[PDB]
Order: sequence, then C-alpha cells, then structure tokens
Amino acid sequence: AIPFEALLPYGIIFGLLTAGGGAMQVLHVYRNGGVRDRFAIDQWDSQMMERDLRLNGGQGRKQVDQATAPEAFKHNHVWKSERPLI
Amino acid sequence: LWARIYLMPLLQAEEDRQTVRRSIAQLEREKEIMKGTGFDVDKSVYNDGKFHAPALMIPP
Amino acid sequence: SSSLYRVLRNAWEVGPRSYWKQLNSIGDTKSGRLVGTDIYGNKFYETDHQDEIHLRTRYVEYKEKDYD
Amino acid sequence: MIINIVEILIFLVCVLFSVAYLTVAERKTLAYMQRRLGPNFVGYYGLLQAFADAVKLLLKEIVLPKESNYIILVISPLITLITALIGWVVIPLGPGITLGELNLGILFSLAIGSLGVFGSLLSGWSSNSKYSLLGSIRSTAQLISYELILTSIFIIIIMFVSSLNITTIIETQRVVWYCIPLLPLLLIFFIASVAETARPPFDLTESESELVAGYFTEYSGSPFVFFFLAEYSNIILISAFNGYLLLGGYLSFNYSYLFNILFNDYSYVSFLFEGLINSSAYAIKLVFLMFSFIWVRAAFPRFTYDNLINFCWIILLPLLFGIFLIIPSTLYIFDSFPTL
Amino acid sequence: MFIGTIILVLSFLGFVFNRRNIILAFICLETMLLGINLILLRNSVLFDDISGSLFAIVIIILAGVESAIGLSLLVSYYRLRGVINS
Amino acid sequence: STPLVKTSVNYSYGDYPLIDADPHFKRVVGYMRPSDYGVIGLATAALPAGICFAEWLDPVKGKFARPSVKFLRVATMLGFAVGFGAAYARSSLRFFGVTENAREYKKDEAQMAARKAAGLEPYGTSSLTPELQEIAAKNSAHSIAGLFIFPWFNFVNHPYHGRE
Amino acid sequence: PREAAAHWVPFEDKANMPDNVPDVVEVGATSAPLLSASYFIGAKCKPYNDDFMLCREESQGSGAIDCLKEGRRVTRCAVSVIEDINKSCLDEFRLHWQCLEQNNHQLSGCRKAEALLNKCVFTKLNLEKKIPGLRPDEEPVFLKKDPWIKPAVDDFKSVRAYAEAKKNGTL
Amino acid sequence: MMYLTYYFIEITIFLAILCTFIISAKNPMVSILYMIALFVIAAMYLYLIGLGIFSLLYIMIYIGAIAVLFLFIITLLDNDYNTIITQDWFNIENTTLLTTIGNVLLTNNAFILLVLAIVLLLGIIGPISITMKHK
Amino acid sequence: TAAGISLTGGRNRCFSEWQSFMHCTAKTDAKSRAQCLPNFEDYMECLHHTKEKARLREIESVLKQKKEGLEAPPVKVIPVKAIGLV
Amino acid sequence: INANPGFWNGPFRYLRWSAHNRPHLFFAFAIGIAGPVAALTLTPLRRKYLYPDHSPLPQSYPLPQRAREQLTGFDD
Amino acid sequence: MNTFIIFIILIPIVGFALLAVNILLAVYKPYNEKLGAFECGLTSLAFNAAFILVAILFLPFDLEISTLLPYVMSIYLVSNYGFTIVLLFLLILIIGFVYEINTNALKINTDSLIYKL
Repeated sequence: AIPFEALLPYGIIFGLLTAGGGAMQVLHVYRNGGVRDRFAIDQWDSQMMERDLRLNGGQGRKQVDQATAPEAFKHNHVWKSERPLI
Repeated sequence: LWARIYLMPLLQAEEDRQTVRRSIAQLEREKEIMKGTGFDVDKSVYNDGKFHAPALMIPP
Repeated sequence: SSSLYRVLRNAWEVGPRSYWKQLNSIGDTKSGRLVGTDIYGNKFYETDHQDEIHLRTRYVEYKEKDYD
Repeated sequence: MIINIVEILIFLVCVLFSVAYLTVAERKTLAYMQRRLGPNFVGYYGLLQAFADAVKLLLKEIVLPKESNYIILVISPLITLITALIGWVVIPLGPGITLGELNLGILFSLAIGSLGVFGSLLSGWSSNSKYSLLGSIRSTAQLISYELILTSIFIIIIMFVSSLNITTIIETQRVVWYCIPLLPLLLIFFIASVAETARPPFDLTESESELVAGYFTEYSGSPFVFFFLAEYSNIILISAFNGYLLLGGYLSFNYSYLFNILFNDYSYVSFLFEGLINSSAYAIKLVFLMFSFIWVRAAFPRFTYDNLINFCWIILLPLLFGIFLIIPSTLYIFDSFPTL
Repeated sequence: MFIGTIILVLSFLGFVFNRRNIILAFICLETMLLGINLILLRNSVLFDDISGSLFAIVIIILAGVESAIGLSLLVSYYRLRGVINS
Repeated sequence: STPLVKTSVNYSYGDYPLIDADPHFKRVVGYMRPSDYGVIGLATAALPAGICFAEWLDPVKGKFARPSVKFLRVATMLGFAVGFGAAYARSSLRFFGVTENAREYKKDEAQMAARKAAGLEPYGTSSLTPELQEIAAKNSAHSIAGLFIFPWFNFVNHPYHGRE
Repeated sequence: PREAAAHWVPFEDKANMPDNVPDVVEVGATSAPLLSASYFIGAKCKPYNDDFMLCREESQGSGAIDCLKEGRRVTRCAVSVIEDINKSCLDEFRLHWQCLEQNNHQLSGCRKAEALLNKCVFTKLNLEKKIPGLRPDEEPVFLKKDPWIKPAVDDFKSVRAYAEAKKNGTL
Repeated sequence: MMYLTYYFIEITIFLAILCTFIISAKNPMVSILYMIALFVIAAMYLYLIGLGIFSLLYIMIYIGAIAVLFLFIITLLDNDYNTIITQDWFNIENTTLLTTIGNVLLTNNAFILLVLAIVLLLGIIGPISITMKHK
Repeated sequence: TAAGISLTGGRNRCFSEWQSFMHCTAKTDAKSRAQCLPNFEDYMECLHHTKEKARLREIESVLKQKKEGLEAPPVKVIPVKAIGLV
Repeated sequence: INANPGFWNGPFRYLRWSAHNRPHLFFAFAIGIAGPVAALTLTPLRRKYLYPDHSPLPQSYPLPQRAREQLTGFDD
Repeated sequence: MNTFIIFIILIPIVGFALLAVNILLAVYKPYNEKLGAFECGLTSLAFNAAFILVAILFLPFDLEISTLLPYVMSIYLVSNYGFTIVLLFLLILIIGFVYEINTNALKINTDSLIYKL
C-alpha cells in the first residue's frame, strides 16, 4: 500500500511552501495596487517608472492615458544630487 | 526594440527641454549671487562654444 | 498494512472518542473485539482484519495514563 | 515597512519549518524503505519529532575542548548556517515573487554557495580531535571539486538564456523545461548535488564507519543544531537550484483556459489561486528532489576519497568541457544565439 | 581611491616590516592587488569607461594564477625542509 | 558590405602594386605558387631529416640509433606546419605588393571582374554585422607580421581591403 | 549616463522656461499607454523624429539648445496621434494598455487586445503597425499564429472582447 | 537614516583600515580569517560605488577559491561637491557591465583573452611540474 | 582596444571632446600641434572638473560671505517618496 | 589482460580499444570534437536548405544617412 | 529597507538568538576529563601531493569556468565572431586538462621464484 504516515511530513512541507507562495503573491499584488509585479527591469524601465511617478501624482504604478500632461509635470522634474565617490 | 526606438525622440526632446531650463536657471541664480563682484558668470570653463550642462552642483 | 484506508475504516468502526483515545495512547488505530479485562482494569482485544500482520492481532489498552 | 516584515516572516517561517520537517520526512521514508516505521510517537504520527530534538539540543551543555579555539568552534557553524539561509533570498515562488529580485540572482546563488566550504575548513582546525582534521581536509577537497561541476552546469544553462535573473530563466522554460534537451546534464547535477551536499553515497566527509561521526565529533548543543540545520537547508536550496535551472521552477501547465472558465476579471481570489498553483508546482518539484536524496541514501554504499576525486576530475569534468564545446556549436549551427 | 590606497599602503608596510611570518607576506601581496583594483574601479566608474573594468577583470584572473603558482612554490620549498621558521 | 571607417587607398607597402591589404584565407591559399608548395615539402622533409642528422652528429645514448617512429611522425607534423606558415607568408607578401606579384595581380583582376559580372560583392557577404566586420578587420590586418609569435588569419568577409 | 550611486537626493528646479522659448504641450500618457501607442507614433511622426535626430547630430554637441524647435514639433506630433487614439479607439486602447500593465509590459502577452487595437487604428486613423528591417521571408511575430510563447493567463476582458469581435465579424 | 547611506562609504574605509588586525594577528589563521573579512568589506564598498556584480565576482573568486586555498594550505603545512545625475534615452538595449565586458573582451580584445588562456595553461602546468615527482 | 566604450557599450562620458581633440591631431603636424592646446584642456576638463570646481569654490566663498537675501527661483530637495506628490 | 594497443600502430583498433576500455575519455572527446566539426560542415547546409540567417536587430537609433530635409508641420 | 536587506539582517540575529538561548539555559560544568578531546575513548604529519594538487588546480579551473560568464552574457552581441574566439579559448584550456590527465596528476611482489640448482 501507499504509506500515508510517510507522506504526512512531505504533505506538511508541500502545504507550507504552497501557502507561503500564495500569501506572497497576495502581498505583492496588494503592494502593487491590484496588478502583478515587474521583473527583470533595466535602466529604461526604471526611468519610465520614474516618469510615471511624475505623471500620476506619486501613486505608485498607476497609469494615465491622457494625451496632454498636467501643468505640474513641467516643474516636478528631478535631477539627482550624488555625493562625491571618495 | 522598435517600440523603444519609436518612443525615444519624444522622451529625449522632453529631457532636452528640461536640461535647457535647469542650466539657464542655474546660470541666473549664480549670476544673481555674484552681482556686486568682479566675476563673469556667463563665461564657460570650456574653450569650445558648445553648450555645456552643469555637472557638479553645490551640496543642497 | 500502512494504507490510509485501513485507518479510516478502523476509525469509523471504532468511533471518534475511541479514535482519540488510541491516538493519545498507542499512536495507531486498531479495531478489534474485546476479549477480557484484567484485575487491574486493562482491556484486551483481538482482531481478524486481514490487513494486520503477524504479531499485531492482539493488543492491550491500559487503564491508566502512566501505563506500564 | 509592515508588508515587508509580514512577507519576510511568512517566508522565513515556511523555510525553517520545511527544513525541520525534512528531517522527519527523511526518517520516515528511510524507515518505510527498511520495512519499519520511523518516528510515529513524539507528537501525533511523529509530527513533533523535529521540535523535540531541537528543544533537547538547545538545553544541552556546550563543551569546549582544552586545545580548541572556542571562538572559531562556536562561530564556524554559525556562519555556515547564515550563508545556507541567506541563499534563500533569491528563490522565486512565482514571477517576481521573491524576497530579492536581483538581476544578478544566479551570481548571488553561486557566490553564497561558494561561501559554503568554510564550515568544513574551519571546524577541523577548531575541534583539534584528529578525526575532525582528516574529515575536514578531505571534505574541503571534495566540496570544491564538485562545486566546479555545479558552476559548469550553471554556465551551460545560461548559454540558453543570457540572463542572470532567476525569474527570467524560469520564464524562458514555458516553451520546454531545460531538463528535456539536457537530460544527461540533469543526471550529472543530481550526482553532483548529492556530492556537494555531502550525502550518501558520497558521505566520505562525515562517514561514521571510516571516521567516528565526522568534523562534528566535538559539536554538542546549539552548534550541532546549526550544522544540522545548515545541512538540511542546503539540501533544499540545492534542490531549488536544480528546480529552476532544469525543472522549470514554478511552471506546471498552461492554466489560461481554466482561469478564463473560472473567473471573469482580476481579483484577489484569482491572484491567490494563481499564486497557489505556481507555488504548488515548485514545491512538488522540491518534494520529488528531496525524496530522491533520501532514496539514494537508502540504496547505495559509500565511495572512498580516491573514488570520488577520480569521478569528478576524470569522468565528469571532461564530459562537461565537451558539452561546453557542443552547446554553442549547436546554437551557431541553427542561428539561435539567445538575445538579452 | 581612499580605501584602495590605504589597503595598498598598509599591506605594503605589513609586507616590509614582517618579521612574524611568510603567510603575512602572501596576504600583503593579495591585499595590495585588492587596493590597486579598488582604485582602478572607482576611476572606471567616474569615467563611465569600460577599459578600467576590463583591466580589473584581468587583474583578478592574474592574481588567481599568481596565488596558485605562489602556493605551489611554497609547498615545494616546504617539501625539503619540513618546517617554515620564517 | 559598406565600410564604416576610412582606409588608405592603394597604399604602397613595397615596390609593387597593392592587390589586397587583408586577403582572405581562401585567396591566400588559392594564389599559392608551385614554389610555395616546394617550400612546404622542403620543411616537411627537413624537420625529420634534421632530427636524424642531429642524432648522427651527437648520439643521444653514445651509440647511433635511428630516431623512433613516434618522433619522426611528430617531426613530419611540425615540419608541415612550419612549411605551411612560410608558404602562407610568401603568398600574403605577394598580396601586399612587397614581392613580385604580376601573376597574382592579373589573376585578381580577372576574378574581381568575373564577380562583378555576377553581381556579387567583391569581397563576399558576411554573416556578421558591419561593426563586427570592422572589428574582425582591425584584428586580422597585417597579422602575418607576427607569424613568429602566433598564427592569426583572416576568415571574415569584410570590405576593408585597401583598394579603390 | 550611469545611475546614481551610494548617496543621492533628488532635487527639483522651480524656475520657468526662459520666455523667448515658445511653449509646448507635454505628452501625458504613461509607460503602458505609450508602449501601446508607440508603433502608431512612429508610423505617423517618422519624418519629424528623423529631422530632430539629424538636427541633434549636426549641432555636434549643442543639441539641447539648437534643437528645441523640431523637438517641439516631435512632441506636438506625438500628442496629436495620442489625441486621435483617445477620440477614436479609446476602449481597445485601454484594453491593450491594461493588459500590458498585467503582463510585465510584454507585447507577447497582449496579442488579442493588440489585434483589436490595430484594426481600429487602421480603419479610423490610417496608421499601420509594421516592423522595419525584415525580409519578405521573415514573418512579423505579432502577425504569427500559434506562437511558441504564450502568456500565463490570457486576459479575461481581452478574450471576451476578441470572441465578441469574431462573432461581429470586425475581426 | 540618510546619514547612514551618506557615511556608508566612510564606514567601509574605516573597517578596512581596522581589518588590515591582519598584520597584528597572533595566529596566521586568524590572519587569514581577517583577510576574508577584508574581502567582504571590499565587496560592500564595490556595491556602494555601483559595481555590485563585482561584489559578487569578488565573493565568488577571492573568497570562494583564493581564501579556500589559503586555508587548505595552512592546515596542511607546519572633493566636496556633488555630481549631477542626469537621464537620457539613447540606450534601448539591456546592456550591463557584464555584457559590455564580454563584448569587448571577446571582440575588441580577443587577443588578451587567448593570452589569458595561455596564462591559465601555465597555472595548470607549473604546479604539476614542481609539486609532482614523475616516475 | 576598448578606448571610447562606456560601461554600457556606448560612448563614454568624455568621448565628444576627446574625438574633437583627435580631429585636431589628425589635421595638424608636430610643428602645428600646439594649435589645439584648447581641445586638450577641454578634454582634461571633462575628465577632472578642475576649473569647474574652482569656479564653484569662488561662488560658494562669496555666497557664504553674504547676509543679504537671494531672490531667484530656488532649488528644492524632496524625498524620493515625494517625487510627483501634490 | 587488456592493454593500450597504441594509436599509431592501428587507428581503428585503437579507437575500438578506447571505446571498450576508456569509455569516459573516448566519449568525452567524441562529444567535444563533434561540435566544431559539425559547425564548419553543417552550418552552410542549414543556410542553403533549412532557413537563412535572420535580419540583424537594431542596436541604436537608426540615423538617416542624408541631409535635414527642413520640414513643415506641427509647429508653433 | 527592502525585503532583501531586512532578511539578510534578520538571519544572523536568529542565529545569535538560538546561541544565546543555549548559553542561558544549558548548565555549564567543565572539568578536565570532560574537556579532553574525544578519540574513541582514550587520550593520544606527512601528506600526499594529490592533496595539495586538487586544491591548487581548483583555482585555475575555477578561473577558466568563471571566465565564460562574460561570454554567456554577451553571446548574441558577439555573434559568430565571439563564438569562434571562445572555442579557441576552450580548446587551449582543454590542452592543459589533457596534460593533467596524462600525467596522472591527482592519483594516489610479482617476481618469480628462482632456485640456483
């Protein structure tokens, strides 16, 4: 027969990893605001996301598709002031 | 790649506009600080006539 | 037999209270007909379930928690 | 901040308890392969066995032998455990679903792995029991030799992907798992992961019959807990490396049709259901690998030092260099150099 | 430039004023190469130039082979004498 | 096959006209004269003849003995390598216009004219991008100068051949 | 340019444009709508983009200040095409860019919404999506049927709309 | 919090001075462990300046191999201004430090690569030649 | 050679004036070479920012010696979380 | 019993001996050498018959090789 | 302060906490006989070259393997050119590996009985 007592610890491990990953999916989605995560993001993507923050008012990954930008977009430009690499 | 190429001109153009504004703005700020002193703020440190966005700010 | 079906069938045959008693004393789930009782109070069972190996067809359920 | 904390606690608890229950699963599986039962008495169905051993060992006195560097003897197990657990920060249970989403995830895995020989190298010097010294030198040799095989298989896989992000490597495998075109490479990764973990048959490092106990002869109490925990955590972690390099990580099947039947829009229910599917796929792959470690422990006698060194450096490494030659050749022949 | 320079100079002084052991000598060699490389890499970053990092990679590899050969020399030296009294 | 960088045109490496600044391996072997094959044969014979004569002059173990077949086989192999290197160098030097190259010049003119008639590229089409072609050219140009040190060849169909 | 290192603070400049410079509208779409509309922007504004880049090259270093005018031209062309999409094909445009938001911005995960958006834009704006540089033998991947690579979950709304269009005959 | 990341560079520098404990160690082992600590500090500094991939390569090689060899053998034998960080969009590829190093090393400097192959060949032949007694 | 290649495979930070200076040295001869000393100062300037640091030194020195207020559109520093807020 | 027969004495006999008595080395070498030879011999066959090589991808903005053609449209 | 750094910080704290629990709760009664080193129950150095040699040859081979990381991260960009270069690199290293094999570097009474009648 199939020894179920031998499979109980395997079942415990399997349920633990499965539940942990499911809870991590829900937390990541909740942190993202209802969309999946962005993975393998290059410099281009980081800059696009910064521009998105300038456009949607700092609301994370929220997207706007209006053709014309609000007025504050022209003034909320950011350069970065980086300390001397001694 | 082709999508990114098609987006690059407008994004660049915006960035050039921001560059010109912030470079000029810093020029007037420094000039205003240097009024009353015998120093030329408009003189580039470079010998070519080319536009040179500032590097190296003062710490804020 | 190590099968889960054996355990489910024994648990059904024996009732939930006795299942919990067995899980708290012996660790297995055994279903067998009572044979007798000691002077001390322990109870002895025999089983004819074919899924029981040689030397597991008689067992005892001690009367006290500190069994011996 | 709060969400970060909750994610880390969930992940850490799952990993620690999975390691704890792997020990019980090993005892039970070996037991049933040996016609016996294994732990079924401490806790219902022997489910509290690992915590019983833990508590006992945490109540055990620490003995510091007279000729020993006590600082090194206590800190070596600690660093090996830390690195063994740090290795988990990059393992994804779904697309982007990990504590550390590094573009250098593979390089991080290899580096933290290479930090794994220091427990063996240091304990022999710390114990000063002679059995520990012999075990320590032989182990350091074996571990580095097989780390070479593991690194070489890593490189061969990156030849197909051209990325050091683990999630990307997993995503490229929706077309096919890499264990299909590279079945021989999968066999070698198992044989080498067994050796790199120091498991039987390749348990020469801490083999009780050649050398009593092993490098740990002198380790009582929590230091023994640390070596034990690091060993089983490393077992699971290298099974994880195997999983995402070769078994497609968290990919099981195309559940797009099913989700379109069940749901009609995105919801926390559907995100949770997808998360559970991906995590279940990855965890079932981990379970098969751990079972295989236990199976191989049950089936085979040990190697000798000469035998395993000969294996790694005369049978495995030539084959791997040959594959180094033949994989890019096949890419070139069919014009399939992978893009970034 | 700062961390690398100080590692270089302190390792050099450790090497020269070593009157304790030969292992200290090996270590000062390795750490000097480290400091050289750190200075190099900072300069690479400041210039956004790849030649600096290429030479850093080459130094890494050559320091590897140099360590291998040096330890082999030390072992061959030991084989005749049985003991390193420095 | 459009060049990305400017090259000299019909530059004189010597007293003779330029045929090709960086000839392709197939051309260099294809334009080899019977004298060059004589050079290859002479090296192939000379190297084992050299080892045998050296044994004659000063026997390894006092008493003369003909060198074993392993060493003679070695000898032939390496001698052929030296001969082929020498012959390749001679042909390439003809291509640069350093030695006499009338025959090679005429044959090149004819071959180029035929290729142009067929509509093909004068130097062939490359499976590389132009940047990799310029890099391959800068790696293989005048690499015959280091024949003593390392062997390097042109295997890439690039357009930087220094002609018009 | 390299990304910022150990310690950096972002700082904002409060000055206005110098008043000699003609003002221009800025594109307000974000990454997903922009990536959705990129092919149409290219198809329409290719001459202006090319002119902008040629100006930047010929300026030989003063590009930022000498190439403001056709930069304004580029931005205006982009805003025009985005407005046309917002007026004519808004629902399909939203399908496409929300699908992209869900699929890590991979066009391979939004073929169904992309087919609808492409048909709408071709019919109501006379813009075609096309991949430059392919020989006639090579087939554009976004036109390929039965791809090796498929999304994890076909987007629900996009699947429903696609089946609906297949019924209506628009697609 | 902000002063932490600001002085992070200066902290690695200070710990490096302190760790260079290597010279004063009573036990050469202990000296080798402090060498490993110095290498971890180096990896920390490398990440800070923007070269994390180098932090990982250093961990891989110098700690993973060179420190391991060291220990094996000895068990056996008896500027106040701030820089402006600006964006531009001319880079459409996902090209990082490793990719660029591969590109230049394998095309512009293939010769350096093959000479490094010869150097590693030496690193194999030599140790065999002097640590092994033939016949 | 890798000269001119940035950390991302493009042109490094200081390429443009280096290339201008090479255009000089190509067009001129040894006698005439001093003719574009200016291009070389521009190159070294891009590399090391020395006259720029000097100019910033005089600007800061005079700024800190001033008690009168400054009326010019100022520079504002914001937290990274506050990019695009309001 | 079995012993090395010498490669130079007989090639195919030595290959058979190697394949029977040193399979690890024999097959390591076979797999390693099959790569480059197959590259050289078979890549042109693939190009000729199966499918040609792909068109290169862009690496940077494709600059037009022409003069500015002024322009008229989308102005102030 | 992302999950990465917090987890990295958290792990050693857990290790130290387990160690401190052991120190606080366990008894501690050292005495001379207990402090002796264990060798099968009762109180009580030349090595072979291959021990040295495995360790020493690990470093070149490790460097060879890790020298292919730039290649596999840039395979497409280097095209059929870099391909050939890395073949040559690999073959040159394979030669050293052949030398190692043939010299048997890592490896560690049949006379007849004759009577003078």
